[PDB]
Amino acid sequence: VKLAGNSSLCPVSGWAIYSKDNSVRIGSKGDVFVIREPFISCSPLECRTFFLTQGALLNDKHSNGTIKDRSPYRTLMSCPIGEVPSPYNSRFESVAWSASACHDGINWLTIGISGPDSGAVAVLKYNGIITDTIKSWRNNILRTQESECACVNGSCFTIMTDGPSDGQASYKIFRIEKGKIVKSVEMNAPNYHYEECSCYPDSSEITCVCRDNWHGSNRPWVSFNQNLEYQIGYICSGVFGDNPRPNDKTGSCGPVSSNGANGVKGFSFKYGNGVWIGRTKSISSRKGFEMIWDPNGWTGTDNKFSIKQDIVGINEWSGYSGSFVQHPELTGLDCIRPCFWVELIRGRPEENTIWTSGSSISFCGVNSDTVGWSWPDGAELPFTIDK
Amino acid sequence: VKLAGNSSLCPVSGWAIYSKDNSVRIGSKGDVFVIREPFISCSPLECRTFFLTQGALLNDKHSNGTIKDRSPYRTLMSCPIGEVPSPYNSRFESVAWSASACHDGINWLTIGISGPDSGAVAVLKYNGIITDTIKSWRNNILRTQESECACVNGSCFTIMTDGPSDGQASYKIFRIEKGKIVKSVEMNAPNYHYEECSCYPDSSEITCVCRDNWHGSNRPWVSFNQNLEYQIGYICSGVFGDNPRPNDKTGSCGPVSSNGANGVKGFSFKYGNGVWIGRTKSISSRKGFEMIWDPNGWTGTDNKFSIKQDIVGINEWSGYSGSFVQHPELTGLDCIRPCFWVELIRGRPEENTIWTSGSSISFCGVNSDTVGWSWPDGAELPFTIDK
Amino acid sequence: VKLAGNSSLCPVSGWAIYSKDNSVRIGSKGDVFVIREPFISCSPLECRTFFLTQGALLNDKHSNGTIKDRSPYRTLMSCPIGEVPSPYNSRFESVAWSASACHDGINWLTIGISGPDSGAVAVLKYNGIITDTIKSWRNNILRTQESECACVNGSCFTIMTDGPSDGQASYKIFRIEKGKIVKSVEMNAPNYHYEECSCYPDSSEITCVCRDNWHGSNRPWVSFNQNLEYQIGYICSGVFGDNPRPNDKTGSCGPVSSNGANGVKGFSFKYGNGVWIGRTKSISSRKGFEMIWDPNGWTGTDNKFSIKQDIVGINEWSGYSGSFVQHPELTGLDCIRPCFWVELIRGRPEENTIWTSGSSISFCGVNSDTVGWSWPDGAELPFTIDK
Amino acid sequence: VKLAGNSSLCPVSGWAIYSKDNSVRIGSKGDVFVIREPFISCSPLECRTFFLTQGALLNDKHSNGTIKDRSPYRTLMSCPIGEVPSPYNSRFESVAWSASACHDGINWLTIGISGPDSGAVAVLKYNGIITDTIKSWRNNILRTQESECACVNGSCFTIMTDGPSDGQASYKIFRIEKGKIVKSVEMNAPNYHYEECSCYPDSSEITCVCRDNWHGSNRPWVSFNQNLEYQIGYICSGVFGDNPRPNDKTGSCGPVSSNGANGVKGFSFKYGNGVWIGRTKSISSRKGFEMIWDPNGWTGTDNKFSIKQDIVGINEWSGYSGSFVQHPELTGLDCIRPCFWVELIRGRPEENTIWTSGSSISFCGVNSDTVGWSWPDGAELPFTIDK
Amino acid sequence: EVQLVQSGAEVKKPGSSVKVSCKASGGPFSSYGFSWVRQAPGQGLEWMGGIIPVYGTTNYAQKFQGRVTITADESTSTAYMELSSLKSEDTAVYYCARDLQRTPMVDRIIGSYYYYNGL
Ligand SMILES: *[C@@H]1O[C@H](CO)[C@@H](O[C@@H]2O[C@H](CO)[C@@H](O[C@@H]3O[C@H](CO)[C@@H](O)[C@H](O)[C@@H]3O)[C@H](O)[C@H]2NC(C)=O)[C@H](O)[C@H]1NC(C)=O
Ligand SMILES: *[C@@H]1O[C@H](CO)[C@@H](O[C@@H]2O[C@H](CO)[C@@H](O[C@@H]3O[C@H](CO)[C@@H](O)[C@H](O)[C@@H]3O)[C@H](O)[C@H]2NC(C)=O)[C@H](O)[C@H]1NC(C)=O
Ligand SMILES: [Ca+2]
Ligand SMILES: [Ca+2]
Ligand SMILES: [Ca+2]
Ligand SMILES: [Ca+2]
Ligand SMILES: [Ca+2]
Ligand SMILES: [Ca+2]
Ligand SMILES: [Ca+2]
Ligand SMILES: [Ca+2]
Repeated sequence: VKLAGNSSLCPVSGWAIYSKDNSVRIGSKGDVFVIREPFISCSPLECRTFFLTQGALLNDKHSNGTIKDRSPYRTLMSCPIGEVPSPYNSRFESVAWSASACHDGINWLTIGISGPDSGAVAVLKYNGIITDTIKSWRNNILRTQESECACVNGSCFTIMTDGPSDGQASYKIFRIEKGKIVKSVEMNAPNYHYEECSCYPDSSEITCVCRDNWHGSNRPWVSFNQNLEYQIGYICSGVFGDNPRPNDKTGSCGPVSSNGANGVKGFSFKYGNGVWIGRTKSISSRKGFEMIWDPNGWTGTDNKFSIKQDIVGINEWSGYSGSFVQHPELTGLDCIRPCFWVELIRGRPEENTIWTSGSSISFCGVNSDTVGWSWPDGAELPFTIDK
Repeated sequence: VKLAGNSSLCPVSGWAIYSKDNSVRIGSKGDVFVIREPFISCSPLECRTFFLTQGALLNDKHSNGTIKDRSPYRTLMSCPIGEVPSPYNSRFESVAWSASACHDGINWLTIGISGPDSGAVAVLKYNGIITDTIKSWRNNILRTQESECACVNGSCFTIMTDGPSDGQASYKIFRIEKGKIVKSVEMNAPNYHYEECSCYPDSSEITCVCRDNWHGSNRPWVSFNQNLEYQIGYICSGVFGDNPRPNDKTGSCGPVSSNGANGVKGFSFKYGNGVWIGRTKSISSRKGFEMIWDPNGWTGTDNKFSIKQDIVGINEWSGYSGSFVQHPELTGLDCIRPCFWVELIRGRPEENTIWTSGSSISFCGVNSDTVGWSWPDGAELPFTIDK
Repeated sequence: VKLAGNSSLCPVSGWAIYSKDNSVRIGSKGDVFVIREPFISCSPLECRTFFLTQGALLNDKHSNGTIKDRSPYRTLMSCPIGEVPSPYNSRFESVAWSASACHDGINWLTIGISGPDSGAVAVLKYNGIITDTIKSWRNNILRTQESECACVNGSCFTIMTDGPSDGQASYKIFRIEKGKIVKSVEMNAPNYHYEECSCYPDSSEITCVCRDNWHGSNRPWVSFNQNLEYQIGYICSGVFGDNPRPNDKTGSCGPVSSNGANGVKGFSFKYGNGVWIGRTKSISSRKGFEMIWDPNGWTGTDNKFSIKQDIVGINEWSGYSGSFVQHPELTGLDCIRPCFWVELIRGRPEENTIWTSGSSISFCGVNSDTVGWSWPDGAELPFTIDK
Repeated sequence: VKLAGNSSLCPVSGWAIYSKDNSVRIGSKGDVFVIREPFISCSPLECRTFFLTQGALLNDKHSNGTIKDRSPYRTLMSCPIGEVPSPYNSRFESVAWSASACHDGINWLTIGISGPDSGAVAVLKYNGIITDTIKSWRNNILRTQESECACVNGSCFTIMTDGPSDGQASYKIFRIEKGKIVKSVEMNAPNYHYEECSCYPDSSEITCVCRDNWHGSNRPWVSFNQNLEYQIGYICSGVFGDNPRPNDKTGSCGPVSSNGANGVKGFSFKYGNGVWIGRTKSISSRKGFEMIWDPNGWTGTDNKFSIKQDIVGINEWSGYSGSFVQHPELTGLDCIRPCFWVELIRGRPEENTIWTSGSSISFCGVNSDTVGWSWPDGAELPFTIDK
Repeated sequence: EVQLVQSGAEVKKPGSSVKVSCKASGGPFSSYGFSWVRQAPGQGLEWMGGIIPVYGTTNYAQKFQGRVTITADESTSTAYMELSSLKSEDTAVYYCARDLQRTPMVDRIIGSYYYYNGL
């Protein structure tokens, strides 16, 4: 039955580890897809790990030059959580170099973006059947969340961006129902920049935490209801969430231009005026990951926080991070619980290999005892194909 | 419940990409069948990719000399769409070096042709149980569509050809019910040649678009109803659909002899007097693929067309193409939607390898925004086994 | 619901090919079990391929010396028909170096024999739950059909042999119900020798065709009803069915001593006074396979037969063969249809390798057009592990 | 429906072999997890093999130094019995270097322990959803059964240990209901030491047989009811069950200090004052395995026993062993039948390799004829990665 | 034709052991039964044991059970006979002799299996 989604976020006091696939380590021997931009999304019965393959396997010559994010060979596929993304256990979803997926409660909705940079087309599938398409309106690379979309009452929502990555672009909110786009609104957000949003439903509405790749070291956000009336803003906290960023300092409810140039996909969970912030430990590279609870970070500009939980050691590689929720329909609770995943990027550009891939770890929020630690990728690079 | 099939073809204005398996690329490392002649067919619940294996894996010595289309080792197998044809995810259907398969709505029907060239026997299976056999009646290699058959009201239809590939042969229509051949008619089509037909149901009837390997650069077609009363003819369009062919010129409603010698398996969708034509981009070799909408091409002989959508670049390898439909029982629509797949042949005879195999892409027709692009195989040849 | 089994054998006039797994060919690259003694058995829903693994994979050093039929590492496992016996698609049944399995209509019954040569114990499982055991009663290797057992009315029957392989041994018939041995009878058959029987139900009774390894070049048989009252005898036909054997000559209803020493597992289908005989083409080695219809071969001693259908060419390796039936519960027919499988042994002792394994082909009887051909293993030996 | 668990243990007179996966042997070629601490647990429908991976595959460089029991890469995963623990057939359960799992009758309960040594946290999952957590209360490595937990009437119980492995530690009993910890009691057991308990339900209560790593060569035990009222003690039999141990001598109902230093995970089944003891054959190393029936061993201190059944030869490697039961809901019997598994450790420290892994064998108790034999690992070490 | 080359002469004190090699300088070796026959001076032929290398099976005469061991080397096509606890009555000429026909195919291999058509 449909996912109601009228519950508020469960309030959380930590993070318990949920899954770790150990892909790249197992990829040194097994047959493992070269992947990047993975994300988790759950149905009222199970959770799956979606990812963008490169049409090639690790330790294979076809994994050469797989830095390039866009090729006609990339495909969106999914496998059970904690499992390695192998051709023998992965289900095909769509041909895409930019993707998003969520479950309205009755069927998997997948959004796959492929085509040329000037004419990219997003293919929408509901139960694997093509239900709708949408073509780039700015003719500059069309891209989407790279994380799960948010479904409420039977309608699922997502964010897409068309235009420059280093300047003012065009951003849209969509309201899909059974794979058919029923409403869309372009956001009137001058001087804002939205990319790779992490959207989660919260008490019949949706709030997306996104990445400002143009002039922002804090994260922009947009919240909206089913009618797509929206409000925009930036996380005011002096605990900056993007990477790169400056050191913790006085924040701003607008874009912070210092180290405001290109960033990393991330997420945040808003609790009133507070915010759970997931970010890298390093300020320059994509190293380490941690969760920080700022009780006034959503509306306040100071750098004070009360809780910090280690996720990945500051010396070890991290990458994209995104939110995913577990609805009461799945958990039996009375509130929609938040969780998140972390991508562990290995190889190029930072390492001496011919390839780039990533593994994943995931955590779910609980109101009980937790602990901080380091759950890194763990692969020993370079691989045999790199010699 | 049975597949009614009384709906007309949905009218289409483009093609959205449906799947891409990236077989040969993943075959460089993983365990992947050496395949050829793949095709997609759908049940009211799922879609599958059927293919004729060679009893061997890519990058293995047993893939040597696998040009020969007929051997006692070739078997018809199937795996989910967009998935790599591996022995770890492929279901066995039948021993065959020529096959066809379709779903009447309650069970998979598979047709496998094996045996000697003078005594080939087609084994018919309904739910994997052998239900009927038919033996070669002209003792010259017996062959069939190599694409999905067409089911209406509970009865499935196919075309088989017995006789010479470079001359006049014998062609028969069959009407199968639960795997049992209930009626057959030999077509009286002198000077016609039918091979590897692409049959789709259209409002309680079936129209097959076929390949004239003897003297034809346009495609022959045959349409029939449940009683197997049949019409024959050739696509009149000056936009020639076979490969090789001549340049676009004045066409003919009969076989066009110029470059009329051996061709390639193809398809077409007739809409009144118009036709959607899928064909290679090159005139001599099997390179590139494109979809062309000729609004009067089914009955008119001019070379004018109004719409062309790129599928595979003119420089990259293409191969067999075939139609497959998605019935309202599966999609929930009110008309049977058309789709098609493209085989991407790699290796011999055009490339310096010891093997020949193929990957697949597929597209489904939508009445919405689409884009043309190039989705090629992408494998870097030769492989390590070829040194 | 239970498998009634009161239908007579369907009368047949040929054999249509059912499956071919191409194991050893795919085993050169993929991860494939080193197997031997495979057999097919069907439920009222599906058919499966059982086999005895060697706890090792092809082209691996652990496949060394795998001639020896008995080791603590051999296990009975099963996979879908026509599929390769890989650890990624094989279901575990029991630890065994001699096995038998059949489906009473509600649950798989498996019989696994392991232990020392003087104390071998057959483990009986019903739905994977150990339901009974039986210990060797003559302390000389305890062995069983290596093919499917026969179920009637809810009771399944098998044959086991305890004692010498080159002399008089002890033979017992069992009547298992839901995995529990409820009745057993030792056969009073002096000068007879029974090994590796191929039993099939025939209209509420069972007739086993077996292998005389001691002094028999014709095949011994035993038929019995639910109360295990039995009749014994040898196939009288002058078309000898064992391997080795003499040339076709005057047969005998008793054991034929000429070339009566050790033989090969085989099968036969009795139709009144006629018999369908499956046997190798060669008289000395295990080469080729063919089906021969002798209309009076069950009770007559002449060498005349009326129908012969080629299965495997006389020059190519063959091996064990066994019967398996498809009940009306599965096929919807009004009679229990007969089928058979053929093991294609490759490697030692006949070939220059360090290993011994086998692939499988299978055929089902139909009353329609068929053809003879050669469907051999096809693997190019030696493999890379043998250098 | 819930697992009642009010039946007593079925009385047994032997052990019939249930499964053998041949992992390490197949790991030489196939893609197989480097595992350790495997155990079997059954639902009312199936049985599964849980295990702690090392995030690496056999014969891969990432299997180097995999002696260390604790790393951020170890994960609790499961696959069907007798199947090889491959990433292509294994289901993910939780991130853990110490685990326990059982089925209450409606959903799999899994307990995964990860984190630092001073702050380890056990993540509890019910149907793969995180339902509870419990943190280390003594800040010295938190560990659990490494075998199946025991469920009665819908409540599942387990044992956890916190503190020194070479001295007095803290031991707690838990009562989990639908993955939620509802009651816990710390055991008042001075001079006792509990580690890696093998718990089985027995007529509405639970009795765990454990490992005394501090000063015990006999096995400690603790039994409790649903209210967690408990009784403690040691197996009094002079047939010592731990490894190392002294020679069979006069036993004690307290801890036997002679060779009382560190031991091996084991099990035992109490029947009145009799006990079925599973132990290694060697007194010093982990070699061989056997089952011993001592009719007065539970309360008596003599070394006399009446039955001994060989499992693994004294010369071949053995390792962890644990109990697992099959409830009447699964077997249809009127009593809860006992079974057990044996881990076969290969590699370090005893062998010249860079890795440590294990395979498994399992036996189930039957009141029928059985036999003793040796079912060892069988892998030929070192592997190619060790050169 | 096939040639069997044996090791040179041997002299032993009582209680010691001796091992004699038998190198099949030809084709047959793998699937052929090899027997070891000794003959005391001026006395009759006495068969000690046999081996089938492809099946890895041996058969020993009851007189020599416990102190005779026959092994094979499939690589170098060589057979071996080792007799321990040597007594003065073991002084004899020790022959190794291949069989005349290829061994039959045995699916159920007895650990003591052996065949004999003629050496
Ligand atoms: C794959 O199959 C082809 C056959 O289609 C194999 O080709 C054969 O290659 C061998 C050499 O590798 C050729 O043998 C040569 O014969 C000449 C005498 O004509 C001799 O002087 C050379 O020393 C050599 O022995 C053979 O003629 C050729 N056959 C054909 C029909 O082309 C190929 O070897 C196979 N490769 C693999 C990897 O399996
Ligand atoms: C597969 O198993 C067979 C046994 O059935 C192995 O054969 C053995 O091979 C070795 C050499 O690889 C032989 O050893 C040799 O011994 C002689 C002395 O007799 C010595 O002079 C040589 O230098 C060498 O060490 C051994 O006798 C032989 N055993 C038998 C019973 O034939 C084979 O090596 C195994 N192969 C693999 C890849 O595992
Ligand atoms: Ca930025
Ligand atoms: Ca603050
Ligand atoms: Ca042509
Ligand atoms: Ca036109
Ligand atoms: Ca015989
Ligand atoms: Ca006759
Ligand atoms: Ca101890
Ligand atoms: Ca005692």
